Amino acid sequence: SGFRKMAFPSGKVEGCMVQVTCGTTTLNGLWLDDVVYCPRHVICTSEDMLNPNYEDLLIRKSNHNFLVQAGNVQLRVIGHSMQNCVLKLKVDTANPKTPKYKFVRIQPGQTFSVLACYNGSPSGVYQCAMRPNFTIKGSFLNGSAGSVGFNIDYDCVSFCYMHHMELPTGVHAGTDLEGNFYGPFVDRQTAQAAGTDTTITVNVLAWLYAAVINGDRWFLNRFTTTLNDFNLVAMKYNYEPLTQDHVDILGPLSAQTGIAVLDMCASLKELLQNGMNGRTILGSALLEDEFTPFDVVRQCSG
Amino acid sequence: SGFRKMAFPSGKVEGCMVQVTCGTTTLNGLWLDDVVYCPRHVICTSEDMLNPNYEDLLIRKSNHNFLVQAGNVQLRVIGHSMQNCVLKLKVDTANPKTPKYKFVRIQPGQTFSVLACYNGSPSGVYQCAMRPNFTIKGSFLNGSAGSVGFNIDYDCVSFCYMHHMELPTGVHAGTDLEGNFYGPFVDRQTAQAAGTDTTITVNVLAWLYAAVINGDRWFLNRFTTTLNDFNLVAMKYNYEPLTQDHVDILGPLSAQTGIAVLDMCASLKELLQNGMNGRTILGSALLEDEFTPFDVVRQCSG
Ligand SMILES: CC(C)(C)[C@H](NC(=O)NC1(CS(=O)(=O)C(C)(C)C)CCCCC1)C(=O)N1C[C@H]2[C@@H]([C@H]1C(=O)N[C@H](C#N)C[C@@H]1CCNC1=O)C2(C)C
Ligand SMILES: CC(C)(C)[C@H](NC(=O)NC1(CS(=O)(=O)C(C)(C)C)CCCCC1)C(=O)N1C[C@H]2[C@@H]([C@H]1C(=O)N[C@H](C#N)C[C@@H]1CCNC1=O)C2(C)C
Repeated sequence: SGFRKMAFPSGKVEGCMVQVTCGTTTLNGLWLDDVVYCPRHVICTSEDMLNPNYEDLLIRKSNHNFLVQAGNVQLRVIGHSMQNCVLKLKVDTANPKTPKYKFVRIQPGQTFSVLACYNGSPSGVYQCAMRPNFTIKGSFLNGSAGSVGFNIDYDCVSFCYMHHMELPTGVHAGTDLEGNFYGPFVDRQTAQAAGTDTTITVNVLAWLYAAVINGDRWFLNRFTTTLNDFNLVAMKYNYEPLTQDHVDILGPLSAQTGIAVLDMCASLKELLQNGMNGRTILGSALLEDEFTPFDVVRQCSG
Repeated sequence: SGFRKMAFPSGKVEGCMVQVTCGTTTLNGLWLDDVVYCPRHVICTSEDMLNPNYEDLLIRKSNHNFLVQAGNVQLRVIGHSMQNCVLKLKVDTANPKTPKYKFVRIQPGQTFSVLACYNGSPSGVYQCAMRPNFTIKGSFLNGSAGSVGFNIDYDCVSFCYMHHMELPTGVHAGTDLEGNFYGPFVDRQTAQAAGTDTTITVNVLAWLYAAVINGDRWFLNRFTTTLNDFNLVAMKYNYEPLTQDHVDILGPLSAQTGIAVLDMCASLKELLQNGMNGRTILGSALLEDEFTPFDVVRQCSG
């Protein structure tokens, strides 16, 4: 038993991380087969960052303007192109440590592990969720762009995120691996702000089930509600509406605990209206929304 | 910016994880050079677990009673011995992926990453602290024994923990890699309980500095206190006494923020006496004590 913010093991991804330098700008790249993927703003200088024309900036470079290192081994750039907001650097050597992989775009509410990197070297791993406003609450310093987010399905690494930049509120924004931003952001230093965030209701319910499984039952009650009555109070507290697909997804957790989904919604409803009043759930004094139903099953069953 | 519960990248350790079976009991082992280390209770059956004599149980086995697999490759056991509460299985092949490593015993308050494993296969990575009562609040299911805790210093993996068992309160107990238990626990199914836990004061102070660094300043004040006056109120709330060595260790964080350690103790003192009163710090509504001063420097500076 127990419950932790658990990341996927990062070994398969650590072998794909490289350093990319162009000019006086160094960041991280992802080396799969014979292509290195990195954020396109590596080709920027400081005078370009307010309003760059990446088309012009790219045509003024040649393959030898890009320094790519895998540890101490240097990689020879033999071609480059831009795909949306990423650069694709064709290199002369295929990464022998290339895992089976795919490129997926995730939806708000889903979670993934982030391998934070500096100068091509993995520094730490942590778990986060894609927020309803398409930002992530990450931990990133200067030079972290090109760090990637991933899930592991069986033996296949699904890459879903590449880090680009930090917003003024301290949250983070990035692209999928095809270079398309999550959210309404662009990689130029203009004033941009995220939309208002909301709480991911289905994730809070999953976490309450994890609590029950681990012996925390004080918030339960005998009542029940309906999807419409619950959704009515949820809007008041900036919680995401709950759909029947969500109820279905919570099925295995309902079964394992013998507590119906709509029973659990009744407990949540009362928690929102009266607070925790000095009690904790799974060691937290706030309702946690960054565990999916699948995260909970994976940790509380295997 | 941002602040996350960040684990070390696990690649170096994933390559050392193997499956060990003896009888109908399968758990994990750690394969370094030509030795596999695993919890000694792998040689137990269910009738032995209440009061095992591991000396007798071990003499009744031969090398062929131990099945050791590294993925699909089988490892040939050519010798075995017991070191305190671990088994050392000599095998015919040296692990080619053996990192530079050392075996260290950690002190209450220090943190480490845990690579949770089942059937020799890495499942997840998370960060935890060794509690003042020598337990850890982990996340472990059946079959997780032999999972290891580690830190990474430069290129060297320091192994500090091997998991053995779960206490009735849902917390976890294990050994260093020489087989010596942390805490007053023994690997037999007798009633044992942990001592009372306390809050790791130096870690709470480090985390308040992380908050200041990330823009959370509402709990600060102009007051100051002394080590003796602070330590007097800390005892009342089950906080660990603060020593001058702790003050020294917090030096770099004092310098970076321009807030003296004893200034920050004055803020903590007032937080303990009046609570947070509906406010959060770094996204938490409780005082967090599982980040060391070094964790904070590593994440908020590099
Ligand atoms: C360094 C800043 C945080 C100030 C910057 N952010 C903005 O310019 N934000 C915004 C404008 S604004 O703030 O309204 C104002 C105009 C400045 C008031 C623009 C982007 C959307 C949101 C608002 C930024 O991150 N930039 C600017 C250049 C790169 C990218 C960068 O350096 N990436 C890092 C690497 N490698 C990773 C970073 C570093 C810290 N932690 C991380 O995640 C870039 C090309 C975006
Ligand atoms: C399965 C139990 C949790 C009930 C068990 N715990 C105790 O027997 N606790 C204690 C007695 S007691 O509870 O007071 C009572 C007498 C039962 C009332 C004894 C140990 C100190 C504290 C109290 C246990 O863990 N055992 C028993 C056999 C192994 C070890 C084991 O199976 N290890 C797992 C593997 N692989 C990893 C586990 C599984 C879940 N998550 C994990 O971490 C073992 C040889 C210790």
